[PDB]
Amino acid sequence: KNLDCWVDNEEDIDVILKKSTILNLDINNDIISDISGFNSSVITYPDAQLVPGINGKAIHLVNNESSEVIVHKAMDIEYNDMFNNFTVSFWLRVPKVSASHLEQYGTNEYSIISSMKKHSLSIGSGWSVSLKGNNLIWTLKDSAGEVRQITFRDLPDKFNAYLANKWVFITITNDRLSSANLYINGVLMGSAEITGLGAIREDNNITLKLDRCNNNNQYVSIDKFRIFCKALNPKEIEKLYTSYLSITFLRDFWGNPLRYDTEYYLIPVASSSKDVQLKNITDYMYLTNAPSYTNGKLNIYYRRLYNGLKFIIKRYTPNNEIDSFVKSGDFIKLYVSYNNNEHIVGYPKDGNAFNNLDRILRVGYNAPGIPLYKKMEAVKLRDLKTYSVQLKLYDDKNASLGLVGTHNGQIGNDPNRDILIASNWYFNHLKDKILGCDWYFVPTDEGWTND
Ligand SMILES: CC(=O)N[C@H]1[C@H](O[C@@H]2[C@H](O[C@@]3(C(=O)O)C[C@H](O)[C@@H](NC(C)=O)[C@H]([C@H](O)[C@@H](CO)O[C@]4(C(=O)O)C[C@H](O)[C@@H](NC(C)=O)[C@H]([C@H](O)[C@H](O)CO)O4)O3)[C@@H](O)[C@H](O[C@H]3[C@H](O)[C@@H](O)[C@H](OCC[Si](C)(C)C)O[C@@H]3CO)O[C@@H]2CO)O[C@H](CO)[C@H](O)[C@@H]1O[C@@H]1O[C@H](CO)[C@H](O)[C@H](O[C@]2(C(=O)O)C[C@H](O)[C@@H](NC(C)=O)[C@H]([C@H](O)[C@H](O)CO)O2)[C@H]1O
Repeated sequence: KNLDCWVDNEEDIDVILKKSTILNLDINNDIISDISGFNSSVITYPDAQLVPGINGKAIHLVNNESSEVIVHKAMDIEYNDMFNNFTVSFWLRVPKVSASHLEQYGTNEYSIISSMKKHSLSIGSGWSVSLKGNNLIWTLKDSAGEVRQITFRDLPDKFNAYLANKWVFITITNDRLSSANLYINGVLMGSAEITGLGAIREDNNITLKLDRCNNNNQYVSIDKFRIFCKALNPKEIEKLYTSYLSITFLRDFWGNPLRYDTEYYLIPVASSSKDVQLKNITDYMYLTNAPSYTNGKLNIYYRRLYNGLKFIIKRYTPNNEIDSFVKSGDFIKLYVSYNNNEHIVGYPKDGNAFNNLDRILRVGYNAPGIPLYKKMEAVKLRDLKTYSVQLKLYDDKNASLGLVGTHNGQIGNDPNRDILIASNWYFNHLKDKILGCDWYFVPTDEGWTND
């Protein structure tokens, strides 16, 4: 018998998952508690705040001694990790670090989560999760003081990286016979042999807090903090990852829930370096290259954000008391905000259409008495793991005018352009890996500022 816990029946993955869970932090009605089944006190200090999460509110930590969350483990699950296998998982959101902060604070390692033995004059064995610039570190120290680490260096392209302001899922497995393995969003990101380490008792406390960080602006966000009593297999890591990916409220680009009456810049997943722009009022919209920021000495670059048109989302039919969140299947109206005026986005009756099937959207098209088709459904049709959205346009008899996307061509006498359209064409390509109808909604956020 080895180190993974209770073994009986070969059952569902979902069963194994629950039956090997030893701590599980959920947040409900603003209380942070453990729902694993065991009880473990969770003490929330005065300055540990709460923010929009992946499936409810999540824990937010700033850089002062008041911003902390501690779990005292129950006397049942208090040994476990001494010579045993274990797995740690959590969702994490770390803002994008400015080029000044990297110049200044890039070599500064500091803890965010840990459980390491509290001694009279020192600190002993256990584990820690920490960060250093744009690197994510996992650390193990045994009783003899021997150390093994996993250091993951994030991607230089910040529009696509894991440590640059979107929600990402972290999972870390430990097999005291082969290895420590780090995964991000279900994909093995690095590893380390831990054969030869001895005892790893752990402190009776698990501390969530910023420790030894020299930057008083740094902050992180953490959610569903969870511990298993075994080393999870790749299959199980995956079912755990998507179990959180409920479909009901849509998501903006950072992976927070989508909202009505708030400004968003659109970016097509298929060409993430173009922004959307406007020909003229009553006219159409087309794509253009976004300006970029690059800094080879710091090892960083990205397409810049916040240029283009600002879109706003309104309930097709007015609410009554209701939430501000947009669910999938929700029918909305889509406006463009330009020159202190809001113009509706839509398609008219016998308006221009590449090959009479791809209808070219117009912004604020007004006319005598000419039907302007604007009813849209905002849904998630594909690619669960990506914070993207699809828009379906209807006409006045509830027929499909199709999905919002783009098609290349050339109007009047402007130059060739990728122009915005609606067509039922996408409906036959839904299984492609990349597809021109997937869109990102991007709001201004304090965690991403352009250099
Ligand atoms: C314009 C177009 O290609 N597709 C629109 C579509 O068109 C047709 C038609 O093509 C059809 C078709 O899809 O409907 C039908 C046709 O019978 C077949 N041909 C054959 C024999 O298979 C083609 C075929 O499937 C294609 C794909 O188009 O074939 C090749 C090919 O020809 O061999 C494959 C080859 O690798 C390609 N090479 C390239 C360019 O890299 C070529 C190439 O794309 C074209 O050959 C050159 O443009 O395609 O599919 C038309 O061929 C046909 O054309 C008429 C012509 O218009 C007319 O003037 C002519 O008159 C006659 C001669 Si005369 C007057 C001198 C005597 O008659 C010909 C023949 O009839 O017209 C058809 C209907 O009018 O129609 C739909 C309708 O809704 C759309 O408009 C299609 O365009 C797509 O629109 C979308 C939304 O509007 C998107 O923008 C698509 O674009 C992306 C995307 O998914 O977003 C853009 C991405 O960057 C791109 N990434 C890549 C490269 O991977 C993707 C990618 O293409 C796909 O995602 C792969 O899945 O597309 C638009 O494509």
